[PDB]
Amino acid sequence: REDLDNYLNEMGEVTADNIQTWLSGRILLIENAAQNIAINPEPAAVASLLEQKALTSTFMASYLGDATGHFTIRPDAKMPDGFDPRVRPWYKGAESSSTSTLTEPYIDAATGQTIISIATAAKKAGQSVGVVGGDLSLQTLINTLSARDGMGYAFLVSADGKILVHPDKALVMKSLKEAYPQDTPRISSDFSERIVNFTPIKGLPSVNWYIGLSVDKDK
Ligand SMILES: CC(C)[C@H](N)C(=O)O
Ligand SMILES: [Cl-]
Ligand code: NA
Repeated sequence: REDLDNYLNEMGEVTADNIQTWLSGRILLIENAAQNIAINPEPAAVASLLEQKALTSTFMASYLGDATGHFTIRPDAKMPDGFDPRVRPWYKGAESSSTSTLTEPYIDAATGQTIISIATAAKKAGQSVGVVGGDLSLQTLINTLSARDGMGYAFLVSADGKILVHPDKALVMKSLKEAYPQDTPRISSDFSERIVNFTPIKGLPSVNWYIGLSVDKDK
């Protein structure tokens, strides 16, 4: 059973790695967008950047919000009345960070679907010209996880125990206590008890997140 715990520790690391790497490609595009927007933040120039295929193919949309509440999104969408970019999680998140950040799941203003955002402040000579973001669907994150690995299921949880991505969408943004109340596994311990183990995801900007592996205790 030390042998099981090896395998779960080592699958946990291969999944924590494959996912850190999948995200960091995405993070770099958003950072490049913010860097590019900062070159020339005229709205025509911003729009041209957010329209390019590397962005429109990678994300559901990408956008710029600023402190006077200017907003550009591609693909373009009618936003609900008294939408304000500055109250959105991606904005507040990037505004309270000196690097790029990832949101926890929230409700898209654009599609009304459950999404996460990668966001970063666009800075020209120290000064801020706004916050750039890119949206990934909860289903996209469920798919990437399911594609990227053993003998049970992988899920994504914050250090505070908030379930972020779970193939059981009913559990998304439940805590571990609220999701597993009978016997509540702690992220404090490498292993729990259906044996669940937590690997920290190494080298994400701003966030302390884990891969949970959940298995039926067998094979
Ligand atoms: C639409 C976009 C700006 C972002 N997903 C939001 O919900 O605020
Ligand atoms: Cl526009
Ligand atoms: Na590598």
